[PDB]
Amino acid sequence: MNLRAAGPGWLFCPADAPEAFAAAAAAADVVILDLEDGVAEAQKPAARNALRDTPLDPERTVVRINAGGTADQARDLEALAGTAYTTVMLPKAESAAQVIELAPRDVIALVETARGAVCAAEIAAADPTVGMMWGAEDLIATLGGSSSRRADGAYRDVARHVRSTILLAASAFGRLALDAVHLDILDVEGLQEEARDAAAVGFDVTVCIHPSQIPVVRKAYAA
Amino acid sequence: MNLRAAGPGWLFCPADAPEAFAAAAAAADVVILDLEDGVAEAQKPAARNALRDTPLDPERTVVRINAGGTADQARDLEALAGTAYTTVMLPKAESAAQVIELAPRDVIALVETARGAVCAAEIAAADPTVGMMWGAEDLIATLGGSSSRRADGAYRDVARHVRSTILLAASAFGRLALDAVHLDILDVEGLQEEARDAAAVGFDVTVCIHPSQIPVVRKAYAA
Amino acid sequence: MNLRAAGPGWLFCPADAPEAFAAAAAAADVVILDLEDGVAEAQKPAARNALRDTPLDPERTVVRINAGGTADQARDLEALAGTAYTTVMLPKAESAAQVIELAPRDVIALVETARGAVCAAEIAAADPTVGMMWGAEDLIATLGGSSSRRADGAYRDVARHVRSTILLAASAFGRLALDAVHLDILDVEGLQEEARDAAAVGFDVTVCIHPSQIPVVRKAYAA
Repeated sequence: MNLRAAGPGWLFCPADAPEAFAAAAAAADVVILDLEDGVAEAQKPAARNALRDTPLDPERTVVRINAGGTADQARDLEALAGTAYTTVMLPKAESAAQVIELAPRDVIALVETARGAVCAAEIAAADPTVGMMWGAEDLIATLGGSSSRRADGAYRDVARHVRSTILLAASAFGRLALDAVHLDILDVEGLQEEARDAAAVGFDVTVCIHPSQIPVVRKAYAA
Repeated sequence: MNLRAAGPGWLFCPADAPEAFAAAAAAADVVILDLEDGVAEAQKPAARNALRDTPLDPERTVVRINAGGTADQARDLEALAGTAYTTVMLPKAESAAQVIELAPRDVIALVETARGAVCAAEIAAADPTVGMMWGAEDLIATLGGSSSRRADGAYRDVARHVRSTILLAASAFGRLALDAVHLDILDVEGLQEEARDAAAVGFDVTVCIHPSQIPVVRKAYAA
Repeated sequence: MNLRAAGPGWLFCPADAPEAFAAAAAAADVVILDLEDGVAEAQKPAARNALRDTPLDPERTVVRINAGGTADQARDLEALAGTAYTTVMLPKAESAAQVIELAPRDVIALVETARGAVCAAEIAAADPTVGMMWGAEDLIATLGGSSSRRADGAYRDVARHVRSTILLAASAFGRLALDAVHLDILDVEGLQEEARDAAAVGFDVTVCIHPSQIPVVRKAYAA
């Protein structure tokens, strides 16, 4: 894909909702059709069917598959066979090996565990990698914690640490850098603060979970 | 040891004070009998004797030995021979090699120097490692600095950086993560702030230097 | 050089201004004669001549050359041949290989890109390395960002992250650690805040761009 030529506003769309695919594509620069946590276990087969029969522009669409070694990932790659999509997003990305096993597809590695953070440079350097993202929710959950943000709403230090780690790793290897979702959709103030800062430090994209977040991201990245 | 099954409140007890061993054990989830900085040079031989003749439950006791390559460490491992203790804490932990040389004991690596921070993943990955701790005092001292905390009492950035480094390294390799001592014993407000945050981000333990700190730690880690 | 024996106040002096060399040397502990960004492209040949015909004490002078692989660097090393200088500062330092190729000179590696940050330990460990510095301006510029500082004037997180990275890498390998320039010359309050903190955490030097910054740095590092 010409990832950089596409704008900064990327939008998750659960793949079990094909009636929303066209609306997502019109709202966003890039849509991430989601086969992982956006879709309940029981509707994953239906999601994979929707992925096949309701296509989007593959120049502006990536598919978030399931994690390495899972039966779900294998089912996802089978469903992808029947599409035109070239680029996948790998959740819980933890090693170069997990990225390499996805060749010949392009891979956006989503680092959201300690092992992924520790191995970020190796992940970023892997040949299939075209982008790096981070996520604070599963980072804190897999660390054994309870909250990625403190009471005043700022990310805790370990999240801040991982954010910088992934920005540096991505940039060191010439990869797109994607900043984490702002989970509080109606908190447009916080999103604006994050996206302005992301743009300022060289993130290429801020990933969104609701179409209302796209204009705020696009404005933050204006220059 | 079943480290995780033991609670979050660990308590240093200088090994040259056997009259306090039973009181420490009753107050704490785990006692760290200390042969390093808790004990003056001249009383280290007496500490090693106390370690032998005044036993604690080895399921709930770890021994902090002296640093790699020191004559004191060699004397410590000799004294340990006559005990039932299985788990040691290695101060100034700086390489996998320093941990491996302690096999077949289990090792909690205490990272408190730049080299330890830089090599944290290697240390965490070493076969004997069961836990990682950090310390800001000796980190700043060995860096050549003067204060780990700024005037408003917050840790300086390099300390914050090392804290996250060790949390991630420990979690990446499935090790217990131990948060640093709160040196200002009577500052229970600061300890509560640190321990609540530690619990939130996935530390397993907050290490204490005074029995009064244990209830505050236990409450912070409640869930 | 006896780098540590020289004081904490280092001062950039563009090498195309030999009429200022003596004044810089009298004001500063160490002068960095600059052949890179301090000197416009068209005056670099003149700078290299000045470097030759207007000598400073080589015990108290380092030369900032141009980046690895550039034609300018090659011209710089040729000009250096005719001087007594032993120690160079390598901008945009990105690998051990870039440092090693400067042997047998001593090298202060200036990390100011993502790749340099990611490879900081390798850079620090390289045999010619005697010091590590960081720079936030080119870090943010090469990341693709727009501002190293947020609106309240604090460094953004990625800059803070790289600062700690370089401090740790330098200290882990026994190298001098140099803190970044305070670009707002008249902001002596901010410089004092930075230099006091730098001194506190174990930086050896704060690099300056104007002689007025030297007394503030010297006082901050007093103890």
